[PDB]
Amino acid sequence: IETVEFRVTGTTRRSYSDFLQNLRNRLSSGTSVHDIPLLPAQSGSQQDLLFVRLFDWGNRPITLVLNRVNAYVVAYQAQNRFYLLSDTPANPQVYGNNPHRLTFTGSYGALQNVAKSNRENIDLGINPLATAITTLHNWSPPTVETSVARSLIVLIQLVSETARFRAIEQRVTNNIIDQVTPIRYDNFRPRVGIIDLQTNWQTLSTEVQRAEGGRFLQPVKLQVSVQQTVVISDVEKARTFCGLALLLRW
Amino acid sequence: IETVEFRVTGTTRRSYSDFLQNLRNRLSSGTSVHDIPLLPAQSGSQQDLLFVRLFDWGNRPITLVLNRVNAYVVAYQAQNRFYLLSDTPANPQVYGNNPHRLTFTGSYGALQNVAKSNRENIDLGINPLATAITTLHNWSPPTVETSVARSLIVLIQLVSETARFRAIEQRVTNNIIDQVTPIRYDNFRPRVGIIDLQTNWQTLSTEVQRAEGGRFLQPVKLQVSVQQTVVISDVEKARTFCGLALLLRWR
Repeated sequence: IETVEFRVTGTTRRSYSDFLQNLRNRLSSGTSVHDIPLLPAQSGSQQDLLFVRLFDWGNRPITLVLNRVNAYVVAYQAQNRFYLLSDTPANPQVYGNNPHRLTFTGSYGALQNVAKSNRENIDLGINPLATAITTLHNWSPPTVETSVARSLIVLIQLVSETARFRAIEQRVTNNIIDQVTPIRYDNFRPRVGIIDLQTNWQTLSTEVQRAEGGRFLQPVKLQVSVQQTVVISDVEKARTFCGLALLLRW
Repeated sequence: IETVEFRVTGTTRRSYSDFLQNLRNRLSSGTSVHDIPLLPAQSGSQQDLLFVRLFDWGNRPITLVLNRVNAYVVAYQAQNRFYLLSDTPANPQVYGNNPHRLTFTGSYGALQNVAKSNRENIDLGINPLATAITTLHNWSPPTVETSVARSLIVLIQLVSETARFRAIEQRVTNNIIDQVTPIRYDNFRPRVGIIDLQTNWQTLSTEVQRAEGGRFLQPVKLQVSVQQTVVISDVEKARTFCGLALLLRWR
């Protein structure tokens, strides 16, 4: 299992983008379809994992565990214990003999319920990222899980979702104000567009792989406002407009 | 004149983005408004200018002259002669004694008329960028101006418009496929959305400067397609969604 590292200290637009590119490279199978990296196939019951070690402002680390098949978070390590989402397959070889099982899955529906907060109302940026790392670093049972789910909402979006979509990466990059010194870090919240993009990752991935002449057999509608939807009908649009950056293998 | 360079050979997402960021840093007045650089006020001096030297696949260069006030092209140099847009004031100290004046301005209306092509129908990417450089490198009057206007449409969008809008930069970097060997360079054509963004740069710039508690006095409607729209109502959305990256100083 490989490890990709990211440190909040000194973060620039460039350093965040370099992190995500390194992450995509190591998540990827090394083959590409329509110029977008293809994630590995799930092979039998074999677990194909990747570590992402993140350091907060005080140089305190946690380690996310990602499934390379879908680029998604399945567990994290904090202070020499692993914490698993409820649906994460057991792996004592990696997680130890007695990791802590959280009571929730990694779906946004579940995370938001446990966090008691919709992700439309959760700030995303480098400061939230650092806070999420610190919160996971310090949390231990028997404390209520609220802040764990909240922190994972932040982390999953700033690691997995930005790896999947350069359009989401760009929102982050647009808020790393590195043309000034000291660097300033602003926040945004995802709205209807980003949320619908996240939900459509599998659909978009499949359509790219099934495309004939680069054209989608089933064009994908994406919300741009509460009232309106645009249609993604080809690989060029998926790559250019959505910044689709990793493909879930179909 | 202060010069910022870019070469197509070996282009990666990182090298293109580094170029644009260095460009923004030199264009900027240094003043920051809601974490977006404010462009300078016009001084009437050479301090207002910036050179952008661009190299094609054979390292043949042309130098764009930008006005720092608006981050826009006013002239270019090719093979030791300057070429001025029709509205660009003469300046022997910068442009030499015998520059050639083109018959059109830099407005998209004028450029598209001369090019005989709307920019919705013009490929953008690293290969178009290289071709535009080569075309300007080799062109001289009295051949017709068609290809000069076409090439300027490409270069203005890939230098000025991407400097102004990180959302446009994103389109470009999403099409630099630098994780394969050899690096591949894909093309896109700007959507109704991209064109409307370009059209609204001054409006967005002004709304950012006049905003109260970050809220726009006049929300800005933008096309995302022919049939669909969004509304930008605050500075954070302008910075985050539009990637507004330089502000035209108001006003």
